Amino acid sequence: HGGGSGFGGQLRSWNPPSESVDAALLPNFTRGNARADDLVRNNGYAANAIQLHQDHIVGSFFRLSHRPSWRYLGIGEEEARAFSREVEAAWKEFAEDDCCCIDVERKRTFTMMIREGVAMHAFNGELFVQATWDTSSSRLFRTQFRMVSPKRISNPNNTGDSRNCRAGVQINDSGAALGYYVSEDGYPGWMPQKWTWIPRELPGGRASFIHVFEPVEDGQTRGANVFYSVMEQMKMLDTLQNTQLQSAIVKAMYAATIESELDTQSAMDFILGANSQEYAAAPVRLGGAKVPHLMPGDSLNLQTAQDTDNGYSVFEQSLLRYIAAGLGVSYEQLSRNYAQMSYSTARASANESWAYFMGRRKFVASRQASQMFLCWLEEAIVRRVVTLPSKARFSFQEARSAWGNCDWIGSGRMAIDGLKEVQEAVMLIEAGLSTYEKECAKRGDDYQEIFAQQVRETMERRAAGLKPPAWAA
Amino acid sequence: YHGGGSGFGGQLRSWNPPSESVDAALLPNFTRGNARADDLVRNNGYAANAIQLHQDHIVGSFFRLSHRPSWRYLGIGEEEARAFSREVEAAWKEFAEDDCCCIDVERKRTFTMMIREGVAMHAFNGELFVQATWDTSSSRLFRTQFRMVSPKRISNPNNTGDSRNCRAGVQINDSGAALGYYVSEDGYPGWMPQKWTWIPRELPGGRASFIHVFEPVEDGQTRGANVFYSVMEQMKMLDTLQNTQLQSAIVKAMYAATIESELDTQSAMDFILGANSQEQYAAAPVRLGGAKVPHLMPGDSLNLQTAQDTDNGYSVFEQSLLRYIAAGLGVSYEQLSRNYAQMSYSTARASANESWAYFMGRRKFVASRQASQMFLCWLEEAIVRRVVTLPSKARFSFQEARSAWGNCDWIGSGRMAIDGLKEVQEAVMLIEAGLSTYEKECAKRGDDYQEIFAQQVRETMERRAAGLKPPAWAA
Amino acid sequence: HGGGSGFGGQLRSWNPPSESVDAALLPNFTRGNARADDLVRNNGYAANAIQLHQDHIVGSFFRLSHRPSWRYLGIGEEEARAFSREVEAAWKEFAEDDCCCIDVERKRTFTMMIREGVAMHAFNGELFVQATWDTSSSRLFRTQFRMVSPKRISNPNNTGDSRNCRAGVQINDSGAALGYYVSEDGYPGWMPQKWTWIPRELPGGRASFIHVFEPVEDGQTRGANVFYSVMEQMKMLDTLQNTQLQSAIVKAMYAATIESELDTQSAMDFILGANSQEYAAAPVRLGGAKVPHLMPGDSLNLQTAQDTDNGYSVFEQSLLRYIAAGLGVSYEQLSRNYAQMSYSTARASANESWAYFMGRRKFVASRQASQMFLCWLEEAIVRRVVTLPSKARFSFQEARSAWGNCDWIGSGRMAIDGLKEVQEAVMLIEAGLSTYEKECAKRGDDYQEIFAQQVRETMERRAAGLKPPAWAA
Amino acid sequence: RGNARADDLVRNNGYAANAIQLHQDHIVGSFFRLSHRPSWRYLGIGEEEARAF
Amino acid sequence: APVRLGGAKVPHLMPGDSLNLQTAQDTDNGYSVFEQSLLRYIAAGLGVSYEQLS
Amino acid sequence: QLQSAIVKAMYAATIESELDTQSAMDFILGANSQEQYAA
Repeated sequence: HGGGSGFGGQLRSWNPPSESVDAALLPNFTRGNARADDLVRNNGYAANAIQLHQDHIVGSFFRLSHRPSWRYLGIGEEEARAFSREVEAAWKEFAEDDCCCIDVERKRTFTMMIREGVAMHAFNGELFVQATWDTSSSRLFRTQFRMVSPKRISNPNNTGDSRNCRAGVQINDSGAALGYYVSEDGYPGWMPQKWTWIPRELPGGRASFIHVFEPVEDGQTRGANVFYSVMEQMKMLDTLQNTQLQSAIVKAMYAATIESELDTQSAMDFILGANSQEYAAAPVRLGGAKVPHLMPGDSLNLQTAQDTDNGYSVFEQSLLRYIAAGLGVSYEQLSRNYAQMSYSTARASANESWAYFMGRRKFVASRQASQMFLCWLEEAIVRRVVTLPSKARFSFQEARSAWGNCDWIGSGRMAIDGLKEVQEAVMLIEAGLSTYEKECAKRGDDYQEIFAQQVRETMERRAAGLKPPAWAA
Repeated sequence: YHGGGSGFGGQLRSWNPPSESVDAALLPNFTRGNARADDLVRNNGYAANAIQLHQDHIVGSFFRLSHRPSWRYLGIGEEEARAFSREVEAAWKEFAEDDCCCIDVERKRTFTMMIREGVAMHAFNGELFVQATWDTSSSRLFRTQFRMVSPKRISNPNNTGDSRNCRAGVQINDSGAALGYYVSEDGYPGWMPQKWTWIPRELPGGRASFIHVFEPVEDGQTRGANVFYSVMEQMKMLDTLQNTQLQSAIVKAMYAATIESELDTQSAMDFILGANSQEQYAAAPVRLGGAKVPHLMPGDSLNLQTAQDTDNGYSVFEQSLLRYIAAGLGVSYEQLSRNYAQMSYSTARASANESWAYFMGRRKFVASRQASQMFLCWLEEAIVRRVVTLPSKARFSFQEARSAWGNCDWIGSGRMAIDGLKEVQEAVMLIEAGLSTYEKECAKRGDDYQEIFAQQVRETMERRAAGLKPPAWAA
Repeated sequence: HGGGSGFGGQLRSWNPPSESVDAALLPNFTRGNARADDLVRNNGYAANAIQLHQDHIVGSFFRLSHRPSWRYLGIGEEEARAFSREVEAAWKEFAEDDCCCIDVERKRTFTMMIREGVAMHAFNGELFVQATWDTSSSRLFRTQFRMVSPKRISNPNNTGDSRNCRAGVQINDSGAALGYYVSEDGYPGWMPQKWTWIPRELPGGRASFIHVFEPVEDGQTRGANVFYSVMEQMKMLDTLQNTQLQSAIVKAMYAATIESELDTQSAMDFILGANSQEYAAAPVRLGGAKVPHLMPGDSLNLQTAQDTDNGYSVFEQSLLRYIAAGLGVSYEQLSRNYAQMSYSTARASANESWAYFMGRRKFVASRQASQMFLCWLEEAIVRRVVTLPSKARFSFQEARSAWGNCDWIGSGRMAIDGLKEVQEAVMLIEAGLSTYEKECAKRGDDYQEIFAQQVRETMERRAAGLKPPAWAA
Repeated sequence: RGNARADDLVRNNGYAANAIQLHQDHIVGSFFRLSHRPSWRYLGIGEEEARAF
Repeated sequence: APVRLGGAKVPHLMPGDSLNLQTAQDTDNGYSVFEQSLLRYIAAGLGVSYEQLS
Repeated sequence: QLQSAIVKAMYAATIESELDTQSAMDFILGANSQEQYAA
């Protein structure tokens, strides 16, 4: 019933023309992305939200744990874990290279690559990273990952969209992507722009161009930035903030008035002190109380003005509540307002935001990181850097997902209190419901080097002969 | 009774709802309702947030699978049962979360986010369609693939009328059970006309080519309805209140003052405000210095209006409307509104408890059903390919015992802690008092017990090898 | 004294007739059901109430526990236990069949059967389940169930109600039902409908039709939806909500008024900025303060509007309190406001609502489920899929209830605190005041398979050799 | 007429219907179990026989 | 004449006409406190506790 | 009481012009642009 006409007419003329999400996105995709860029780069709340996304979804570090499927290939866990630690060491050496040689621009590190990718997916709808093979043999690995902004992927020569060519994305009959038309920069605008078609998949099976996003319904080719639901409200809120600030300026910049048929200069001289005795009308020295002697006919009135904020703070309250609902981050995080909050309420809000951020990490950062991991692993294996066991039933290409199966550990949820958190972890270990690996992962560490470091610490302490720690015999 | 007829002194005399079946009250403008719901979710913070928590709570980040075949019904020794179960679980784990992204034809989704998409689709349109396709290419070990189909693609071919057994592009028998569907090819851009294709619901071999999942309310309903239907108009008018009140605050805070001179504008601003000194209409900008007391003569006056409060009860009215909206959507009010203030511990527990109960119901009846459907579809291809060794002495083959063989359950992200220490204390008391098993506790935390036991054994072995310390599971 | 006229006349003209509730219900039965459908489909509170009914009466699952009357039939305990175990296994296999072919519509499962029936009885007054024997023998059981809406049960050809034929229900002299006049699908309305007479009881003793509703007094044939005492109030609350929303819209929309004798175009040109240099009148750019120079005879009256919720929220509060009293659910559950809340108070309110929910589950969900179970069990017996003991004193037909005596376990009472409840249950079952069966049932589980699972878990742990759990020797 | 007014109130008033609802749900609740305790001492019958009966 | 309740309505009363919404008056202007005192007196007379009676 | 509220917050605003209803509502509220009483 509610979809037809509404109560008493009401929404008699609200008829959205039901369409596929591509039909609603592509015609204004560039304008929406530009508006999102403007909002993120010129609004405090948007910048704070993007910063929160980067620092919570990923955080300071993005550690890797490689878990190849030994049981699928029947390979013994001993050699499997040996190979796993070998590739872990090699990837650790490659990832944190201070030369920033993992990217062609030589301006970022792998963790910063992940953070930039997730931020780009958030405030633009998706991300694109291409893999290149430089000819410099001085490096062990010749694979470089170069990110490209979604603005740089569009229809060549601004050609109109077709069935198989939408937004410069080559799509087959089934809807899968095959190639992308990417343009170089246009700065400065004097030089013309050209386009290059990059196949999504290189013929040998090694991915060359990885495009990451999540859809809302079938046939979608480009994602939608999260700001779409709240961009209008955010811009109007910014306008309200600026206008209210200017109005307070004005109402506070007219303190009093003097009415007199006398000359203005004489009026200032005989009322507001003045210094005409010695362009700008008259400066007035700031001194004592200076009671004047206004004459029958003239008067001096002190403007009482108006309260600078007549509830506009509550309007911010509601508006950033709506916006925080829009981006899914907790309101108190977005607005940095933590008033009238108890322990349970803050814990609940943090819980919801943490759940959302883990969802984003699994479905944005984890996928991109895994893609680059497989791309690097292909080169590492083919370059004889790491040797696969001879027992391997399947070659690397056939079981590429199984061979390079891995997970990623970001910055853990560091607690509101911690002592309760640490007590929970301790008694969880005592009860046996959880293992050490999950505890370290939740705290953001990996248990294997934790055990190695504890062994080092105990042997060092025994050598120095002070006291065995709480792990002995 | 007395309320049925006319009401209290006339009252609702004109309110005579036209009682028909659900289809007759939904099919006429079903497309318009779906369009309105889609527009609401696309361009409204609250609706997008609501579907966001739907996805994030109904299934969470992961959707683990456990396969519990009914060996007693199959009359098969439990040892072969668990062996085959772990084999199929390993195969399915490899196939599902593979980075090849060849589970889906579009090569852009994974299994868990496919379930998320299905849950959201069933949320803001009341339905979900998954087409299972047998790929011809032999390059892949598993030729099965799943493509999500939007309900907008499901409609009566050529936009004709609806017969007794042909409703909204769905073919039904006399009993009302669906036999097939009419899926329209996507029509972007709006130039080339669409064409329709018949997809039989079940393959002749019993395979489920098409899977339609929705929560019907009363029999004969071939098409579900979105949850938003109860509160669409209220959401839209709340949005209009947002925009209108915001513009009103804009304009009321705009005009700070008014000057009431009978002179020309230029001289008026020069003598009352300032400006002028032009280099060489837009009037004249005024430098924002300080103080700036003007002088007046009779006939002139400078009036600066006080405007009005920007939140003259707006926040609390919005609170009530959002309360009603959340009641309609079935999620807790604070979750939708991000309004956790003034709330004690017990009340927070109660509200979260209600919302979580609703979410688990939704997951059991929506996500689990679709996931089990695709799992059975994949298991058919897996077993017919002899990649998994069926037990030798099975009383029934796979075809006739499809549900029995593929009896499975799904574990999403668990109810994540509100207190931290208290729920783990609860679990400890349970498994020491013998009122529960490790399976239930691990599931409540989104884990399975078997691999946890394996990992604990591995950690014990590793610590013993390193000679560090035996953990709290020894001998 | 109270019933005659009242103080000072007062109710001098309130003389409701005295008749059987059938005489007060049947004449407007269809209109009442129509109003109930309207409210449940368009009012958010009604939908929330129905959802609460669904997920609290039954919840997410409906487990079976078949306890036959072994002592009454004089059967051995062990044989009866084994028979119960096998029929339970068979029924559990049949109920959650992923074929969805438990019902003819192939659209829902047994838990969905119960949910749909409970909701239908809630917002329509009753529920009808039509049992059917299928001809195709491809499956073990040939029994399916349509869930016929009460809207489809009516007098054939809309004939007037007789003594023995009311609302399409055939009633004997004693008042017991004998058959029902079901109607086919009426969509679309072009094709005329026809009515089929279904006997309530099949000659052999199989329940062809199941009509479930709790009566209110003698001779009732159709139930009454719970909205009857409340629906007018809910509809008018909806109207108040919409009207207040529109009024707030209007009051906020008109911000200022321009008062001048000028030409109106020049009026906005000289006052509200305007863009006359470029009929939608004239748009106004949004910028700074924009102080104007209204001439003598002009004004820029800023409307102060009015508070948008001048007590509407508390009036709401009262109305939803009345409504929640009407449908028996807790006010906080229905209205989703949980403020000024204490632990004991929340416990009390949830306690009352839970008592109501267990009552409704026993008298609606449990009855329909039991009839379902007996209908399936008759076919199960006659198909020899389960064998009756030879000791059986009575045939299945004579002792149908005794053989099929069973109870059902819905979603457990999941508590506000739980930990206190957990300690309570622990010291119950160590104090001997209860038993594991009732505790696990209250938590929503069954004790037999939980014991089997604990045995399996300890066997697995012993095999892996980590540690014996807290159930050994 | 008094009874008719009572039914009118109980059928078309939220508070009255609610009150009847709690009457039913609290006075009797969900179940009404029986416990038969025959007066064996007055009957002069064996306690074991009384319990068996 | 019946009037449909169909949302906000703005009329155009000509000069000489006026529609005025009568503000009415509080429905419990201290009546609850008078009840407080009165049933306190009643409970005192009856011998039962006030909170039980009222 | 409820019914009172229905009409207490349903008239909202009034116009005190001396033109015809059509012209007054056009110049003070909006409307017009009719495709072809009900005001």
